[PDB]
Amino acid sequence: MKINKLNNASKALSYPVKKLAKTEKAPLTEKQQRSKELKKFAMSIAREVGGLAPYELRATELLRRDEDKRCKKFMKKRLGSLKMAKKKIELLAEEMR
Amino acid sequence: DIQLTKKQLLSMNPRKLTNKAQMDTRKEVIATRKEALVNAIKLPPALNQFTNYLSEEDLKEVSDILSKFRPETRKERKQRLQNERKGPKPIIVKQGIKHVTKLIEEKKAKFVLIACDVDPIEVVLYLPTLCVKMGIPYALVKTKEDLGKIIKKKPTTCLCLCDVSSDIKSKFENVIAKCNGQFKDNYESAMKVWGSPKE
Amino acid sequence: MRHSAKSWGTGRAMARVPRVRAGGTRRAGQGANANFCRGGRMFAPTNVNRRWNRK
Amino acid sequence: GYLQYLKEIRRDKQSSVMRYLLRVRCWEYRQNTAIHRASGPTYLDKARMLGYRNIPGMCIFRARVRRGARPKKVLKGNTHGKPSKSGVYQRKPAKRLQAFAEIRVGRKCSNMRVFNSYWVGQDRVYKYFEVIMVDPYCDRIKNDKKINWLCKPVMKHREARGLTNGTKTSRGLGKGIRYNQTKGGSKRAAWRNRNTQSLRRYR
RNA sequence: AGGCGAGCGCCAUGAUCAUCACGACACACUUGUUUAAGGAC
RNA sequence: GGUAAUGCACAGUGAAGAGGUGGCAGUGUGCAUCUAAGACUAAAUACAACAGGAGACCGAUAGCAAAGAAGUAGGUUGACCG
RNA sequence: ACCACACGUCCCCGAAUACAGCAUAGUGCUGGAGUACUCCUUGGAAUUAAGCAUAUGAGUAAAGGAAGGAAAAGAAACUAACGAGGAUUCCCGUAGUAGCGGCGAGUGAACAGGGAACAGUCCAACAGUGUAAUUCUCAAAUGAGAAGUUGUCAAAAGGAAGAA
Ligand SMILES: [K+]
Ligand SMILES: [K+]
Ligand SMILES: [K+]
Ligand SMILES: [K+]
Ligand SMILES: [K+]
Ligand SMILES: [K+]
Ligand SMILES: [K+]
Ligand SMILES: [K+]
Ligand SMILES: [K+]
Ligand SMILES: [K+]
Ligand SMILES: [K+]
Ligand SMILES: [K+]
Ligand SMILES: [K+]
Ligand SMILES: [K+]
Ligand SMILES: [K+]
Ligand SMILES: [K+]
Ligand SMILES: [K+]
Ligand SMILES: [K+]
Ligand SMILES: [K+]
Ligand SMILES: [Mg+2]
Ligand SMILES: [Mg+2]
Ligand SMILES: [Mg+2]
Ligand SMILES: [Mg+2]
Ligand SMILES: [Mg+2]
Ligand SMILES: [Mg+2]
Ligand SMILES: [Mg+2]
Ligand SMILES: [Mg+2]
Ligand SMILES: [Mg+2]
Ligand SMILES: [Mg+2]
Ligand SMILES: [Mg+2]
Ligand SMILES: [Mg+2]
Ligand SMILES: [Mg+2]
Repeated sequence: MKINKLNNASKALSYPVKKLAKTEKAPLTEKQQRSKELKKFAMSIAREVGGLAPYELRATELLRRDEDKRCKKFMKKRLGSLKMAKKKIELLAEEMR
Repeated sequence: DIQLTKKQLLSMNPRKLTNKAQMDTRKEVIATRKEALVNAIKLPPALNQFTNYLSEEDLKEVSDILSKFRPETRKERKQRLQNERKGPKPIIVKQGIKHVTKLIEEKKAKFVLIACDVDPIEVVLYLPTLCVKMGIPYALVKTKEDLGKIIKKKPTTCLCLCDVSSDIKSKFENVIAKCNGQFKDNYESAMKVWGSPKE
Repeated sequence: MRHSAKSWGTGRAMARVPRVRAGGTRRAGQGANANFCRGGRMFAPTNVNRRWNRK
Repeated sequence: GYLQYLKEIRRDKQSSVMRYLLRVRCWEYRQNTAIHRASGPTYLDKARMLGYRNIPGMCIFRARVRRGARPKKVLKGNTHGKPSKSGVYQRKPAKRLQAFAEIRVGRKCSNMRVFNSYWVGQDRVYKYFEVIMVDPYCDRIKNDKKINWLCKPVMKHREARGLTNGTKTSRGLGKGIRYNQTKGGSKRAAWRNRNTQSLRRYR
């Protein structure tokens, strides 16, 4: 059997290359900026025209009573992900302020 | 053959009309019963807006201004292109939802008309809120056909105007003041009242 | 193996070979599928999977 | 532009305006016959993502499907076999409910090709869909440069062979280790490649 | 924000969200009472 | 094969514009790699009817059921059988 | 005379239709046959476990739908942790392995490494506003009308080779 002869320490070694730095892409052109602005704008109009959904109302009500941990549990069960819940709570909080 | 009365049409069950011969009647039963349902239930504030429109008198006043900026026909267009370029840039009234929304967004548009009887409505639903945010005056008209007649062609959803000839300026300003009264000035109050069932 | 055949079983004073189901012809009641039968299948039929070449 | 505003509103399915419209439309769809022709698309943005234009030789049809799982077709629950295969209820179909709509529209509109389909509503009993159809024997279409491909003879009955957006999803196709069951083209193509004995000349 | 027994639990009533019967209308749904009858059952 | 879910469905519930994955459940945090929910695509691969060429194959109880007017003579109420 | 190549003629029943469903400005299209090979559904039991109920045979048989000379697939919400590679399909191989399993009987893949053949592109998001510039019909040598603003319209002839 030609397997499992080296230790983990010696398997971790590596050859000394010379690396190339990554080309950063930070510049964003004028036309790309206007494009992003118009999309964010459109998102405002929808919220203005049609308002909040039932679970969003129930959530925001709990935030007024400082029921932070109840709101957390509630949102987790509605959206599934604990990450989506943490994000949606932060967006709702900012809307109320 | 015989025209059925309103009472009859409201009585019939559409799901029991089944033969190929009966299809036109099935269509009429559905049309009349839908009307009764929509009158019975409350409208959200944004949909309730399109219940308020200009009188036939105001429509006349507005049309009697706007008609002087009619678009070119194909016959006219051909002649123009055989001749050379001459004179100043014309003023023309503009048409179609795609162009109008662009001109509102670019803050070029100066006054806008919108039609009410449009199906599905989601095409025009957002226009008043956008007009209020850009600060452009507007007015609502009953039918798509009312607009078609202004520009002497097929019905449309909306019309727009981006310029004013000095000749017309006095009348123009008065019209805008009438419109602001019925429409733009009233907006913030309107967005909070639900449409009542109709008596 | 083409034909419809079945055994008659014991009690008929005959050997229990499968026999051909038919009527109107001399072929009725004859002995069908086995290697010891006329028109039956050969023992261990020759087959393409045999190893033809050699290393 | 205009199509962006429509997208944002169509996504808010529990806004007051969308609850209103879903209720009134789902009422009307159920008063009509089970497959019927529409006047135009209900949602302009969605139809245009999927390839609709308002030219001669394209149409929208609308179809309804009954909801829930599909029971085993046996009398009195008697299955004539082993007990692990005796269940009748709680058996779920392999294809989406959408796939049934596409298959039935294609039978009725036999002179036309099924392009794509989308959701338009639901209630307690039915689910409702719009299907985009094209006519390959039409002069307008034969000379188009974007949908002229649908006239190739291989494009007959895409829906019956699991090739449309609604019918494709039950096949299990994809890229990576999570889809090893379909390496080769399909489940049956993988099966053949795994259950074959190879017998070389020199061996 | 009131009252009782050597701030405690117990007794008063005042604001905040669901919510179970009962009424009275008509719009879903039901029935050849059908230019009609029921009715959120 | 997919093991505290590999893929596919049905009912409830239901996102974000930024998200998905790194074969063992969870929470946090850097790092690497990609961009779903719209479409098209040649060549290299598979195998009947019908035609052509070959063979350490069979030689009229064999070889296809059938080397002649063979799916024929003939048979089943019938499906079918020969 | 006779033969070989093509054409003309081609009774009645049969999808069998003076019909059904459906599209266009209009002309029209589908239906039945075939289905070895390819794609999509539905879905057994004999048998093995020396009994048998989970499991096996097997996502196989049977029954339905559909297409072509092939069909399906296909240009990473992909692998990998190397000093990394780079669409799909096929062959050699990893491998009767990692694992699944009354952990019994039995089942069972992937990347690498060596090759055959090689090719990349479209729609939406996002079309001239000093004029729908776009498609179709009839006339005419320059007019009438239909579709369409709930959005139309984003360019080349051309050739000698190769094979039967
Ligand atoms: K047999
Ligand atoms: K939203
Ligand atoms: K049309
Ligand atoms: K199944
Ligand atoms: K194998
Ligand atoms: K009543
Ligand atoms: K009534
Ligand atoms: K009454
Ligand atoms: K793709
Ligand atoms: K014989
Ligand atoms: K015969
Ligand atoms: K067929
Ligand atoms: K056994
Ligand atoms: K035994
Ligand atoms: K079998
Ligand atoms: K293909
Ligand atoms: K394809
Ligand atoms: K690959
Ligand atoms: K290679
Ligand atoms: Mg080790
Ligand atoms: Mg290393
Ligand atoms: Mg023999
Ligand atoms: Mg899915
Ligand atoms: Mg896993
Ligand atoms: Mg001899
Ligand atoms: Mg013989
Ligand atoms: Mg007899
Ligand atoms: Mg037994
Ligand atoms: Mg099994
Ligand atoms: Mg298996
Ligand atoms: Mg079969
Ligand atoms: Mg584009």
